[PDB]
Amino acid sequence: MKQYQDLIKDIFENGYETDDRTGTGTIALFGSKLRWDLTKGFPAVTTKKLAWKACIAELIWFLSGSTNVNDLRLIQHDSLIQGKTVWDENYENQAKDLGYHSGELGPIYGKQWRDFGGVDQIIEVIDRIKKLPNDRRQIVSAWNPAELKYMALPPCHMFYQFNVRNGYLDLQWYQRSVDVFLGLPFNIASYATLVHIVAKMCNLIPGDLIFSGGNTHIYMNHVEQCKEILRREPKELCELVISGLPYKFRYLSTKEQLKYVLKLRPKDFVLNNYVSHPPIKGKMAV
Amino acid sequence: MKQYQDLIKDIFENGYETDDRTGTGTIALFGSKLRWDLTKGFPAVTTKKLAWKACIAELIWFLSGSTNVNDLRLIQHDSLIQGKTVWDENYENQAKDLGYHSGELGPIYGKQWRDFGGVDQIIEVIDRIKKLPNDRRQIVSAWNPAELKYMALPPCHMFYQFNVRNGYLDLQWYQRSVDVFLGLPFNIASYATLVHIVAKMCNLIPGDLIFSGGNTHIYMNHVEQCKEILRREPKELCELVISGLPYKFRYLSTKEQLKYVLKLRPKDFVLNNYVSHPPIKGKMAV
Repeated sequence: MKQYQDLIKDIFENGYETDDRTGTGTIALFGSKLRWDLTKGFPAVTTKKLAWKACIAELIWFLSGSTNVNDLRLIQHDSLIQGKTVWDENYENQAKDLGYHSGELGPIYGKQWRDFGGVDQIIEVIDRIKKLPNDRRQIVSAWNPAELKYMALPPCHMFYQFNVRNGYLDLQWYQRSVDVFLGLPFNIASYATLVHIVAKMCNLIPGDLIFSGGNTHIYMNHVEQCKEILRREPKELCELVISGLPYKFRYLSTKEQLKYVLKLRPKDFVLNNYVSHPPIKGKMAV
Repeated sequence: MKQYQDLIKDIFENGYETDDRTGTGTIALFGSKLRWDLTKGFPAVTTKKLAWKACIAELIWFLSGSTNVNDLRLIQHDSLIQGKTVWDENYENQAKDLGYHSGELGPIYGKQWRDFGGVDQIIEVIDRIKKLPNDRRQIVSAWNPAELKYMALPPCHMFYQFNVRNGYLDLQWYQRSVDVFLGLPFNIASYATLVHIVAKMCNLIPGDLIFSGGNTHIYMNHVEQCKEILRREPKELCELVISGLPYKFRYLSTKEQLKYVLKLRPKDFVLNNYVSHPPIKGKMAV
């Protein structure tokens, strides 16, 4: 892949080394977009052994309409209790700070996918693709103005449009704020897998992946370690294979196709002779 | 300005000369973005005497929370009855086809700006800018999944993010489908004027204008007349001045600032020594 290396550099010349909300300093640029051909490989850029298994588990949970953290524990960890997870120290303060207890995050992404005002928008957006493919309204908004008030973290990824080529499916997200250092990697992968799963239901060839950015930012946290991801040429990229889904699958009714989807825990998604790179550390919670 | 001339050409090489919904053929590309510096002039690209007065009147109406067509007639035409308008042959079939009568379009843009689920999102997004400026959540979604069902035309322009520079205001829209031939011009202008009006309330310098595209398309309707807009160098661009707003204005409470805004009919917005070009004809209804 090529275009990720570029963006990072172009945020440098951006100009605005600026103050922000829970201030310190950031160098950041408002207004980015990139495009990926999944045809020419699976774009999920490694380095740091990407905790991808927990990225795969958040996406499935998201697709289940859940909002209780222990459910996510069950998908990742086959255990409702043992095992940290990506929303834990996020529930333990922002969500518990609203009054919630042992489980709820509030009307988070999953619920707005499966229930925005009673519109089950996952199940029915896979029908427009199945049925009016070259339609343009095949969108799933997650920002619910009227329910922002009850959520732990209002969605950073809030919107997306699908486009049908002549045999390819394309997805495009809009993200409000991104941490290119340690965010944008987990997000490239989540919708890359979503255009895979939906292309397997619609039996379309996964096509291109486009990303629209709002406040793309790099934090002022001693950038020399992020810097290191410059100048390299990716050569051997990852194959992109899902398992456990029964042969009848692509003919099954949309509502019956997610039923089976949701039965896959993260072992079922795997990559062939995927580029190694080591894992260093250092993180900050979004 | 420069980047508009480019995009048009780059849709040509796109590949997909394709069938669509109310089919014929189109050449179209999914995934565009452009950026405009209003500092270096008012970007509204002329040619065809842009029926800009009706673009200015739709925006104010939008900002009034209305959804009744005659109200728009009042703003443009100072008359609840005499004078065509941009949503007329749109109400006269799509809206009347739902049952509506003499006036309603259904829960159109204006209502989702002023009332999405009871969130009055114009009035309160101008407070975040006034008050937490370097916040990232200062978004106004118009796509309401749960109320698409009652609208004449579900919004083509559905989303937008504002960003505060250090003294500039920036806006970015996402548009589901665009008719670059005869659409995208009326839209460049509508949010260009919206970053003006909101920069005058927030007393910020209008900054950059960015546009995210979904299905950017040119219709297969004998393109040689659109072609003509290639190869020219814009030189003298339009000054961008609003009138009638009382000197106290920039200190007035947000809710009191729109009150005055809405009192301006389209005569109050005007451009200095703005590039002439003639007006030919030919249109198709979106």
